[PDB]
Amino acid sequence: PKKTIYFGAGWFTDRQNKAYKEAMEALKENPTIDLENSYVPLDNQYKGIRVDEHPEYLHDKVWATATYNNDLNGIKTNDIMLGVYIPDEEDVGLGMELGYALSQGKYVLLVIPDEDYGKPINLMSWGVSDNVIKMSQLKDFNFNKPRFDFYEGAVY
Amino acid sequence: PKKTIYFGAGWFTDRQNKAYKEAMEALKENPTIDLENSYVPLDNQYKGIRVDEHPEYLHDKVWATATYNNDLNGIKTNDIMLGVYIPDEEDVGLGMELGYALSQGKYVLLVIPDEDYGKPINLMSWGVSDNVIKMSQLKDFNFNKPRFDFYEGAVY
Amino acid sequence: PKKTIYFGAGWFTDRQNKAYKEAMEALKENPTIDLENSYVPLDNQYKGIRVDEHPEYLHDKVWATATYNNDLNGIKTNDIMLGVYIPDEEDVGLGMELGYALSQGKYVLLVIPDEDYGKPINLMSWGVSDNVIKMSQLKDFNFNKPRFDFYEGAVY
Amino acid sequence: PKKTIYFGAGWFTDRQNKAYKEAMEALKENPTIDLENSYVPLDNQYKGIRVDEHPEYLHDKVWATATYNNDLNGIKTNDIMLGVYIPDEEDVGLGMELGYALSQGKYVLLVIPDEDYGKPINLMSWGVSDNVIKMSQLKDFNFNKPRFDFYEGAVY
Amino acid sequence: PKKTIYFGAGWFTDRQNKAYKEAMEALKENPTIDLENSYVPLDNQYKGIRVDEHPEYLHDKVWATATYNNDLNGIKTNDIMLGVYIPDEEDVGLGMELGYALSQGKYVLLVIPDEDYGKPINLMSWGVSDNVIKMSQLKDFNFNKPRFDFYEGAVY
Amino acid sequence: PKKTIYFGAGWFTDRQNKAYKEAMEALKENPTIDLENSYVPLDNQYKGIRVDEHPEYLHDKVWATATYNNDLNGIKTNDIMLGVYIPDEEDVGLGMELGYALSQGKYVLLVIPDEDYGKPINLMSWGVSDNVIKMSQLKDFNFNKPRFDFYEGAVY
Repeated sequence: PKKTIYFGAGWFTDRQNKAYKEAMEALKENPTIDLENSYVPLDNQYKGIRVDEHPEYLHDKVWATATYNNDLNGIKTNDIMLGVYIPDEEDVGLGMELGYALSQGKYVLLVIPDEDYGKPINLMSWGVSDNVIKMSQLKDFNFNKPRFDFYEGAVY
Repeated sequence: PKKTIYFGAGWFTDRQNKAYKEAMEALKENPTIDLENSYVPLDNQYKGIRVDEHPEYLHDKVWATATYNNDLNGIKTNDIMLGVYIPDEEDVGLGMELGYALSQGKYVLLVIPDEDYGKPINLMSWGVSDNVIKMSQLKDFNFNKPRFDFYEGAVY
Repeated sequence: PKKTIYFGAGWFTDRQNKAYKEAMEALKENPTIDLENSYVPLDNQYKGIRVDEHPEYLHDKVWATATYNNDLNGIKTNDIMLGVYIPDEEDVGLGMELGYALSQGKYVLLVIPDEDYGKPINLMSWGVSDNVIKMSQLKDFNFNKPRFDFYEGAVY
Repeated sequence: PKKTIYFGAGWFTDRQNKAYKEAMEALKENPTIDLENSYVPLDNQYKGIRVDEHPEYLHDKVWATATYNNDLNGIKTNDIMLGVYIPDEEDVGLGMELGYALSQGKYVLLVIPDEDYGKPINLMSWGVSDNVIKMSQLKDFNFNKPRFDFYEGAVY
Repeated sequence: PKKTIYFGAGWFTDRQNKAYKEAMEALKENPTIDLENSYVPLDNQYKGIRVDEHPEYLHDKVWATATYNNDLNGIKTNDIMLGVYIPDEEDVGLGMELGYALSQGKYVLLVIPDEDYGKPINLMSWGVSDNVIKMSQLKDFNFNKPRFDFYEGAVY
Repeated sequence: PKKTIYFGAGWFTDRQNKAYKEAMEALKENPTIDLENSYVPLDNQYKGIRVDEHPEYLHDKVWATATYNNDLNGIKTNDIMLGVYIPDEEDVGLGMELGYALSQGKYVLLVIPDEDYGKPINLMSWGVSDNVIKMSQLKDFNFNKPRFDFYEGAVY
C-alpha cells in the first residue's frame, strides 16, 4: 500500500532549497509514497497568489487566513508529516506544523541532509519527532511500517 | 482571579535574552498573573542542569526525555501559553510549543518587543496565535478576559 | 470556588431571546458562577458590530473569521459550556459548539425553558450533553460539583 | 484511491429528503468515493429499530445510547465528514456532528443545493467547514485532494 | 490555590482498599487539595447504587452507561488524575483512566503504598505517568507546582 | 480494502498466550486485515532487547522510553485497536492502550475467548470498547464496516 505525506519544508535559504530538491527526488523513487495525492505547500498557495512574487497579500488577512487553513488541512488529511530539517537553519513555521502534526496523531518524520546529520537540533524538535533519518535513507524508508527511534545527534 | 502561564521564550541570543528579562518583569507587575505557580523552562531542566553549562548532557537521551516531558507538562497544566517572539530570530522550539498549546485548548499569546512590533512574522505563527501584543502592554494585559485579535503587522 | 461559562444561546427569535434573558438572570443569582469573567458571544463580535445592525458585514470574510475564532476561544478558555436550548427551535450554531466543547473536555450543560421541558430533543444533542435542566434550576445549580445525568424527556 | 464518507444528512423535511436523494446519486457517480464501505445513518439505526416507524424507542435510553455511539463511530472511522446542508432548514443534529468531525481531524465538506447556494448560513457552520460546494459540483469533487475554501455566500 | 482531583483507586481487594483508605486520609491533610469538590467514583455511581450491593445491576446497560459517563466526566472536569497503584494488583479500569486523563491534558500522578514502592510496574503505566510517589509523600505533595519525574523502580 | 491493527495482547499467563495464538490465526484468515503492515508489540521491542530474556533493561530508562513510544506509535499509525481480552486476567497495560486508542479516534475492538464470553469485565473496559465479539467471530468480522455494540456479558 501507499501512504501520503505533508511536505513540510522551507524555501527561504539556498540550503533549504537544496534539501527541498533532494527530498522530492527521494520521495519520487519511494515505492510506498503516493506523491501525487500528497500535499506540498508551494503547489497549494491560496489561488496561486504567493506573496514573495506579488507581495500586496502580505497584509491581506483573507489570503493569510486561507493559506494557513489550507496548510493545516493538508496536514490532517494526509498520513505522514514529513519535515525537511536543516539544523543550522531551523524554521519556526515547520515547528508549529510539527506540534500540530502531533495533535493530529500523525507519524512525524524528520529528514536531515547527510552533511548536517549529527548537528544539535532544538530539544522540542527532538522530542516531538517519531524518528529522524538521514536524507539518503529517505528513498528506501518504508512508510508502511513507521517506527520510533531517537535522533543520534545532539540537542541544545 | 489569577492565571498561571507557561513562559515560552528562547534564551539563545542577546536580543532573545533581553526580551526574556523584559517580559519577566512585566509579568511580576501584572495583577492577573500568578507567577509564583507558573512554569518557567530554565527553572525546570532535568536535574537542574543546563546543557550549555554541562555539555556532557548533549547526547543524554534521558535528560532530553525528562526535560521535554517536563515542558509539555508545563504547557498542559498551566492556563496561558505565553510566547516571547523575535520576528527576525524565530525559535523553532517555540513554534512547536505553539502547536501543542493549541492542541491543549490553551490561549496562545505572543509578546513582541516594542521596537520589533510591526515586523512581519511567520504565517504559521500568525495563525495559531489568539492575540499578539507589544512588550509594553504585557504589564497590564487582563488575562482573566482573554480575547482574540489579529496582529497589526504582516506575515511572510 | 466559582466557575466561568461560555454562554451558548441563540438570539434569532422571540422565544430564544426570552430564554436568553431568563438564563442571564438566573446566572447573575448563581453563587457558583463568575459571570463578570464569562464569555458572552453578543458582547464579543468582531469590532463590536452585530451583522443584523450592519448588514454590510454579511460577506465580510475577516469579520466572520475573527468572530468565529473569538467564540471558539471563549469555549476553550472557560469552564462550563452552557447551552440555552429550545426543542422546537434548535440552533445549528449551538449544535457545533456542543461538539467543540465536547472536544475540549468541557462539561456540557443544557438549560431548557420550564414550559418546554419534557419535549423531545435531537438525538445528538441528548448524546453530547452531560446533563440537562429546567430554566428554574439554573439559579441554584452547583457548578463546583458538575455531575452527569439523562434528560427526562425523549429524543427524535 | 478512494476515500469513505459519513453521510451527514437530515430526513425530516421534504427539501432535506430531496437533497438526500441528489446527494447519493452524485456520490455514486464519484470515482474517488467508496460508497459501499461508507456510513449512512439510516442504513445503520440500532438493529433496524428507528423510532419514527415503531416509536416506543423514543424513550428507550439504551436505543438512544446505541444509535448515538454508532453515529459517532461512523464519523471517526470514515475519512470525510459530508454534510448535506440546507440554509433554510439547518439541523442542530448535523451541527454537532460537524464539531465532532473537527475534533476527529476530518475534512468537513458541506454540500448546498444549487438553488440555495448563496443563502446565509449559520456562522459556526461557516467557520467549521473546510469547504462548501454546490450540489452539482459533488459528483466531480476529487476527495483525494481535499482543499480549503470559503463559502462565497453570506453568514448571519 | 487548591487543586481538585479525580480519585482513581480500585476497591476490589483488601490491599487495594487499605491503600484506598490511606490515600483518602493523606489528601484530607494536603493543604493544596480541595477534596470537598473532588470526584470520588464510589460516591457517584448511578442512582447511588453499587453493583456489589445490588447484583441485579450487573447487566443493566443504562447503569453501566451513566456510571461510565459520570466517571469520564469526573476526570475531565477535575485538575489532577490521581491513581492509587498496587504493583502486583494492577487494575485495568485504572489503566484506561490513565490513558483518558492523558488525552485530557491532565497531570497523571501515581501513588504507591510505601511497602510496595520500588516493585516493578507495567511499562505502559510507567509511561503515561507524569510522576509516581510513595503513599507517605501524598500528605505534603505540592499540587500547585506539579513536575515530571521518573519512577525509581523498574518496569516489566 | 484492508485495515491494519495494533495487536493489543498480553503474554504473561498461559491463558493469555493461548488467546494470543488463536487471535493471530483468526487474523490470518481474515480477508479485510492487512496483518503484514500491522503492529504487534513482541515483533517490535526496542532493537530486539526484550527484558524477560535479557533483563538488565528493566531499569534502563532509555529502553523503557523507546519501547513505550514505539507502542503508542504503533496504535496511532494503525487503523484498529485490537485488544485480546481475558476477563479473569485483565491487563492494566492493555487498559491504558484502550484509553489512548480512544483519544486517537480509533475503533476499539475487544476479543474474548468463547469460553470466557459472558464473564464480568471491568466497567471502564466495557465503556471504552466500540464492540466486543467472541473469539470465533474474529476471522469473519468485517473490519471495513466497524459498528457499535454492547458487550452482552456483565460488568463489575
